[PDB]
Amino acid sequence: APSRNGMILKPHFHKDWQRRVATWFNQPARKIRRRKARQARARRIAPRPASGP
Amino acid sequence: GVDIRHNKDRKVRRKEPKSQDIYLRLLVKLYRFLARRTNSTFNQVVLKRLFMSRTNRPPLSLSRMIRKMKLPGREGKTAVVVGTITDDVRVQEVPKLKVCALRVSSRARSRILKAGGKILTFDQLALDSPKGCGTVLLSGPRKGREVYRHFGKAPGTPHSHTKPYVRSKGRKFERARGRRASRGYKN
Amino acid sequence: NFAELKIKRLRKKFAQKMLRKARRKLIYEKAKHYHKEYRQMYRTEIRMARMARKAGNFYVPAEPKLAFVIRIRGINGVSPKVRKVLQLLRLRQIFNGTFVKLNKASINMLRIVEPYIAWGYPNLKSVNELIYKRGYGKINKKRIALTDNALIARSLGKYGIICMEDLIHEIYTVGKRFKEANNFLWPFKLSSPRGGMKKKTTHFVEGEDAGNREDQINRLIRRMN
Amino acid sequence: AALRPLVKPKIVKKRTKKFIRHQSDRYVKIKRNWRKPRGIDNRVRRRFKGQILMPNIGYGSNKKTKHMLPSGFRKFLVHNVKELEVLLMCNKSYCAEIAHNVSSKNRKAIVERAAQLAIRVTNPNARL
Amino acid sequence: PSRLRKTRKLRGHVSHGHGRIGKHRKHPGGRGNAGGMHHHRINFDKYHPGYFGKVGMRHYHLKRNQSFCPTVNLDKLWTLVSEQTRVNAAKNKTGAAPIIDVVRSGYYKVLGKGKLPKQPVIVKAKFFSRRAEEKIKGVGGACVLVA
Amino acid sequence: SAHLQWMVVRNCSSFLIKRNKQTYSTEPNNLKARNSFRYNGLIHRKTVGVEPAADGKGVVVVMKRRSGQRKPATSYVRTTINKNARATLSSIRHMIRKNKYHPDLRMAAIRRASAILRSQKPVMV
RNA sequence: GGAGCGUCGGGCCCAUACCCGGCCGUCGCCGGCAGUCGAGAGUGGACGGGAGCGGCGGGGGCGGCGCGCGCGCGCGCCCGCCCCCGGAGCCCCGCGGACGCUACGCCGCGACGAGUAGGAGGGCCGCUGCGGUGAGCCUUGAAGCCUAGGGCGCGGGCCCGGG
RNA sequence: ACCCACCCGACCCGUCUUGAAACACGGACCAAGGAGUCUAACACGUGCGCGAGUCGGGGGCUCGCACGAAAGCCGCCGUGG
RNA sequence: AGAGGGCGUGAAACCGUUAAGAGGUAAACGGGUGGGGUCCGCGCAGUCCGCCCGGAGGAUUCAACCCGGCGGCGGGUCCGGCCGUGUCGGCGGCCCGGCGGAUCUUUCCCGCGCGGGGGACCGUCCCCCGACCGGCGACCGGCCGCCGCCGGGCGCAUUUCCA
Ligand SMILES: [Mg+2]
Ligand SMILES: [Mg+2]
Ligand SMILES: [Mg+2]
Ligand SMILES: [Mg+2]
Ligand SMILES: [Mg+2]
Ligand SMILES: [Mg+2]
Ligand SMILES: [Mg+2]
Ligand SMILES: [Mg+2]
Ligand SMILES: [Mg+2]
Ligand SMILES: [Mg+2]
Ligand SMILES: [Mg+2]
Ligand SMILES: [Mg+2]
Ligand SMILES: [Mg+2]
Ligand SMILES: [Mg+2]
Ligand SMILES: [Mg+2]
Ligand SMILES: [Mg+2]
Ligand SMILES: [Mg+2]
Ligand SMILES: [Mg+2]
Ligand SMILES: [Mg+2]
Ligand SMILES: [Mg+2]
Ligand SMILES: [Mg+2]
Ligand SMILES: [Mg+2]
Ligand SMILES: [Mg+2]
Ligand SMILES: [Mg+2]
Repeated sequence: APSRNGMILKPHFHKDWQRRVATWFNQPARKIRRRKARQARARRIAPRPASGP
Repeated sequence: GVDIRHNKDRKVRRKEPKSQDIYLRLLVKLYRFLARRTNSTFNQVVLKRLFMSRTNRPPLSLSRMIRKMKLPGREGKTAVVVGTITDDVRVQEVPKLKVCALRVSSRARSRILKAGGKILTFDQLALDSPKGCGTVLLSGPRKGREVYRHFGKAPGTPHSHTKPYVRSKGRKFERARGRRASRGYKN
Repeated sequence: NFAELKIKRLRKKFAQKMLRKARRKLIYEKAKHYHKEYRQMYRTEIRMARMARKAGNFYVPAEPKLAFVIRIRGINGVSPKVRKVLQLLRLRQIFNGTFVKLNKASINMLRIVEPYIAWGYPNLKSVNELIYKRGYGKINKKRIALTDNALIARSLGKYGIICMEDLIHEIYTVGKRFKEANNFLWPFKLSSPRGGMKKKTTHFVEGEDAGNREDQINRLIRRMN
Repeated sequence: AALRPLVKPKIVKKRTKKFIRHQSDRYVKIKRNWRKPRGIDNRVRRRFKGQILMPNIGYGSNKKTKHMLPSGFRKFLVHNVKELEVLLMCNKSYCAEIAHNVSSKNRKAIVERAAQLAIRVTNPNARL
Repeated sequence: PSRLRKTRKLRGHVSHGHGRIGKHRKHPGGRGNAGGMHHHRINFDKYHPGYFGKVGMRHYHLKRNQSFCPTVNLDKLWTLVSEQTRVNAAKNKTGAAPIIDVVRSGYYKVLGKGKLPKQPVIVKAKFFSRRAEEKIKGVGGACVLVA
Repeated sequence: SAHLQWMVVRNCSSFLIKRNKQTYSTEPNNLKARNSFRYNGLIHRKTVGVEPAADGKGVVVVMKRRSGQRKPATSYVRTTINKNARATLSSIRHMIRKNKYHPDLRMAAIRRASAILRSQKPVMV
């Protein structure tokens, strides 16, 4: 029951969202994995530019 | 039994600043002493406006400071603001100033020190004029916040100009029944 | 330099002492003049009555301009208009007393709050007990005892009332400073009447203690003070 | 002779009995520690005649004699010898209190150091 | 900090700050924004006017790329260009008249709010306001279109 | 300066001691051991401290030098007074009086000095 | 010959009610204190000339704008000094200025103190874990538990003594 | 503070209620567990930084991660809100 | 084993025994006391001392005052030098300084109308002596006043400890 001058809100939490929460605790380890893969690619192509063509 | 209405026996004014910042507390101590010793009301107003909150001391703009200090009679005068001095980029020329404030932004400070003015703090203002002689005490726009556009008389009501709390403005979120004479009624 | 400052300090102390003795002599002579005026009034009322009785006449005395009002019923179960008039007359507790000057508005206010008060016309010795024994003034909104004439001389120095005798003379012979004197006087916190009340709930005519005690208020003042 | 305080006031106490909790006489699970009654119909809450009394602010002891021992001192809990020089300028009004967890080996050192510094200990003859 | 929340000061209080007569039930007036035309009608009239009804046309595939038109006023016009450009002004016996490229700064339409200082300009913008053009030609500048 | 670091130190110092309603302060050169702005020797430009001697006989008096801040090794100077105790009280009194060296600590340092004097003697029978 | 009824007179009994006094807390004081003479408050002092027991020739007003605990006081000899408080020695020290000052502290007056549903504030009340801190405590005895012991706090609870 | 004796007071706590000691309901006693939490959207008030600007989201560069999946930085310091 | 094979500590409800008290208005509670117990703090008088002063018993040294050395505080014409800020002078560093610019020059160079490096211009940060205002708690070396410490001269009406 809305009362005494708030916003007329529409929250999208009517589905089963707690089963589908995507927590992002992976992402600093994912930055480490992307860094290691990028350094491995740069060591693979040794005279070539590391970014690409 | 005595019939005192005890609803308003406790005055709800500020006695001390709610913040825990030690430079502001030292300025508060110095203006406490100046308020309960000096006979001037300037130190009391400075202490009362050092008591207030951040949304209660509004930022004062540089062009309004130029406007209020180019009034006649206040030559050789200083401008004491108990909030912050913010720069306006839409003013071109700036004269010599003597500005006392809690905090001046970097662009306004560079503009005043390039124009040749002086920027004092409150301890330097107390060392210069302890009774507050040669001062004009200014304050920024109090009703200038967006929060006051939603206050006062309620919307959905005739002769009211209150901004309603809308999550996103547009065509189909409002301006229908309650705002159109075609859809039932307008106000 | 130092001897000059010493002689200057002794001169200032002598100036304060001489001015204090002059104000003391002022208070003494004004109290003597008030004694003379009181004896004059008490003589001339009997003179008027005797010269009225000498012929076939009658001296109707004046309705006295000053009354003393005591709230005799407490705060529980009070009408709104009656409570408003009692808090305008500064009767907030049971057994409070105030000096009230008499006019049409005052008589009508007292007659519409008759059943909760006992009011009468007091006497000079009644004013003397109520001001010397119960002397409480309102200085900086504080109920401060009147242990010195300097308090009245600081509070009402711009009204001509600078001592206890000036205050008693204004209250008894109501003049142009009765409003300031009555606003200075805190409403008197009197004790319970020693010897018991006759009846609180009914009027003094029908055997009670409420209403108009226009001459018999002095015995109740002696019992409550 | 013993260690005398600086001034010896007459310690007056408005109430020396304990504010026990309601129905702690009846029930064992109800401790003696005070809990305020908050019921709609409670004798103790609405203060009927001849019952247990509620702890109000009116039972407050005098500020000159608050937290004061019957000897005339105020307690200060002391763990070691270094904490005894804290009360070096307060021995006429404050007294040392050796903690429970302090061993009997250094308790004698604390007692003799307080005897050298003229500081009263309320429990010197405990362990030995 | 649950140390400073309200549920610590309500230990011992029975109804926990939610009333003894009317208890804190689960959903007394419906879930969410329930009852638009009914039993919340006074709230939805005196605090959200225009909430019910259709108005205006419908533009189905709308995109902000076509309607992106950022606006700058003449009161903040010398802010987009560095300060030495207006230091080196009213000099050189020429009428130097610097160029202010507005699309380079990031705006498309130049509006006419505010006072403009007396210095000729060449304002290059995609769109202009009529009042802005009147202020620029009154100072002595020139409005140049660009696409 | 001094009031600034007092506003820092006044509640979150390591030498502060609560526990049973008295707030003391246990740093060196804090005579009377109060957590006050008068009785704090770490902060101020001028500092008087009174301590017992390490040998057991005499009283050492610690004077802050003023000749260098940011240098705690040479910030203080220590002297040792072992005399007939009237000259001890008079010497410390002259130290704090004639040198104009913060006279608020004067009589309290006399108190602490003569209490150390009564400490360094056989107390019982 | 009421301990009944009706009209009454003295004395007497007490409630958390009223008066006075003691204590606690709340609120108010343009509250006082970073250090001074000052209580109806209506000044101090260099600096040039004449020089003086004379001094401002103002309301039976009953009084403040003014007088006799000195203003030329005293000493050396008509003239000069009329001196500093490392100390005039004083109810006030304009010479630095606490025992009283965790200024988020201390202190001084005045009024008030009921309470459900509810709201706010302070907890040096209590539990658990963490970052700092106590040259912290401890097998010369930690936590826990019992106690007909000593206590403190209005209270939540806490500190010791014994096993 | 343990027990007993006397005088006066004194009906059993919580709840629904206009009204509870109730012939209204729950309740033998004791120990442990036990009930206003977390995310998002807002609104208002407060604390802080900057100020017609503000924020770095996301990503990238440095340390091999004890402390770390911390911290620091960015012609990305503004794509974007 | 006062840890004895479901055994670390072993609470409450409940039960048994011992000791004490009591008992016909069910038990229990609040206020005020009284009595009896278990323990605590004294005490063969606890009158507790902390200063100053007088007297009769004692006593080692030193203070009062000078000499030599060391350390500290305060400061003058600011004594001389560093240091330090506000202005003026050499626009001197500007190339024997980097950065940034939406101010010009492609009078230039390189990689091919563009990008970078040059050249002036502006803004931001520095070098040398001299003056004034605050010498500013950012430092010294001399000089003066004062204080403290060490070693001697200081023989006893001074000086300090026990009773
Ligand atoms: Mg890529
Ligand atoms: Mg109330
Ligand atoms: Mg209220
Ligand atoms: Mg009634
Ligand atoms: Mg009820
Ligand atoms: Mg409640
Ligand atoms: Mg409920
Ligand atoms: Mg609620
Ligand atoms: Mg409800
Ligand atoms: Mg119901
Ligand atoms: Mg109800
Ligand atoms: Mg019913
Ligand atoms: Mg009930
Ligand atoms: Mg029934
Ligand atoms: Mg039911
Ligand atoms: Mg049942
Ligand atoms: Mg539990
Ligand atoms: Mg809301
Ligand atoms: Mg906010
Ligand atoms: Mg958006
Ligand atoms: Mg075992
Ligand atoms: Mg085990
Ligand atoms: Mg084990
Ligand atoms: Mg076992």
